[PDB]
Amino acid sequence: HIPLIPVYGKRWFIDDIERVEGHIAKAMDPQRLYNLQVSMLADTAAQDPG
Amino acid sequence: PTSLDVTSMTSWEYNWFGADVIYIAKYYEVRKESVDVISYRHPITGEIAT
Amino acid sequence: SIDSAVATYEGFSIRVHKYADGDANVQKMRFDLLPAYVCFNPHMGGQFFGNP
Amino acid sequence: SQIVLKKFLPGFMSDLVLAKTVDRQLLAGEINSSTGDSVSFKRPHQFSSLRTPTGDISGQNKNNLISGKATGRVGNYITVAVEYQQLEEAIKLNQLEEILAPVRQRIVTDLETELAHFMMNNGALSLGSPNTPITKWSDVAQTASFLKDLGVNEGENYAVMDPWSAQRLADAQTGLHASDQLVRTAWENAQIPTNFGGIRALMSNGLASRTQGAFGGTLTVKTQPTVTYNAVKDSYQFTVTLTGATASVTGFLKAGDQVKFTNTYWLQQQTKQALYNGATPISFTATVTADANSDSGGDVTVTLSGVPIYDTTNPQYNSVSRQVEAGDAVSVVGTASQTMKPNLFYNKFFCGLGSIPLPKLHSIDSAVATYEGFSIRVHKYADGDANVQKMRFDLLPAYVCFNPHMGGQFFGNP
Repeated sequence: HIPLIPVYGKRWFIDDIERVEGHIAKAMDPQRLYNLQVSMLADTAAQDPG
Repeated sequence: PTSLDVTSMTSWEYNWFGADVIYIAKYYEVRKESVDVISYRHPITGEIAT
Repeated sequence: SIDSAVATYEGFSIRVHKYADGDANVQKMRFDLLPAYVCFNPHMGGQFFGNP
Repeated sequence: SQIVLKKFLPGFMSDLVLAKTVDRQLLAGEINSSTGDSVSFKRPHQFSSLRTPTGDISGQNKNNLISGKATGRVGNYITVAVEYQQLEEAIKLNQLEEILAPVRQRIVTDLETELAHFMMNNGALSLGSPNTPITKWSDVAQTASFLKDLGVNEGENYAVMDPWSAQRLADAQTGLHASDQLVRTAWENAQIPTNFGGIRALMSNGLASRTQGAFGGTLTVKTQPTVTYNAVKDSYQFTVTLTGATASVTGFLKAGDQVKFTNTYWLQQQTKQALYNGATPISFTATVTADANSDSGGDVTVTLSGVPIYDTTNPQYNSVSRQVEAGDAVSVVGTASQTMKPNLFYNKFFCGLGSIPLPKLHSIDSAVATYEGFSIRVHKYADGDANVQKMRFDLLPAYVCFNPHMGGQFFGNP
């Protein structure tokens, strides 16, 4: 046999293509939205002190 | 030339990018056939055997 | 909502669209491709011929 | 007058016996994408014998081998199309099932009408005066007698009559003298049995009607035509010119009229002997194919289906006692310009019928509907910016005539 042993997190065969998924791909949008919200709050707050 | 995909369904495929595969199929049928059986009747170690 | 497929040749992908005109009762297909060209630097190529 | 029920009222419909009785087996799935738009079948062979008293005759004047053909083709499309402003159309009729009922019926009725027209245009044999209706038992038994006299065996012979005539025959049956079952059945349901006089009698209300076409004068053939088997071995049609007609009339001879040749008789195809109808010989007749006009001098060139083969170098193919030549006297059946609905009689192997399956139109929603052995393709689309949806129904027929000498028309004989 071929001595290569593959390991997958989650694997499916949808349309002639092997599609894999781990544990981070589902939560990138909320995280990169949270970062933007935090930055855009921080600079606005620092703009006007008193 | 083997490029004769079987009724490439083209059933509302929505996707970006593509594969170059050729589709072929298997066909299973059931038929009623007349076959003649031989009944061996050797007395040794049991007699009736169809 | 137009039936289509993708074909490959020498690592190039070509999109084929199959559709039909109903009243005229005619079926037509079209294969499409879109190329793009760039010239990075003119000083790295040219034409060469046998010198006398 | 505002509240409307959801149940449609019953409507009218025709009857269908012609498609069921005609042969749909030999030409079935034969016109494919590889064969073309027309396909042909072979013809049987006939031989002639020599009569000599000697035996060392290894060299003589032998027969010949000629092969015939029978070609069948396709017809025009059968289409019904409906358009509607889908707002108003879907206000009070949802999902469009009620339109499905009267489209398939229309398509099939048109197919049957076209088949009847084709049969009565291509048939050759004729019987009785078109004026007299069918009244008695002999008027139905005559077709079977003639068909058996010619010599046709392979198949089943059928005769189709209008509803009113069948009623007359049932009334005649009610007057029988000893058959209690027949008398009771005729008295109760006015239903004649299956085999009537040796041929299968059939009742049909939807039957094509035709007009004779005005003609007048002493018609006679002007030029001797060519009716050799070499000429007529592929189509069984021949063109002849007639003179003595009226000066100038349009539509002198319509499609379907029977022209009768007085002095040329039918022959029993195998024994090659003339036919005797009890007291008089049976004359040859042919059917006009297309409309024929008359020019100045009354010279009418007409193409007829059914040919009087009298080849002189191949005697084995003869079908008429004598060769038609110039100066012979002819007639046309019926009156001047009356219109009538003829009654049909035919063998099974007279005409064929087939259908051409239609591929799905690309990127257009479609479906297939089955109805009395016919497949109809249904297409839906939304062409146009008037918020109008469009639908169409499609079916494609194919026709063939095998032998013109095994069918035709028949009326009553007074």
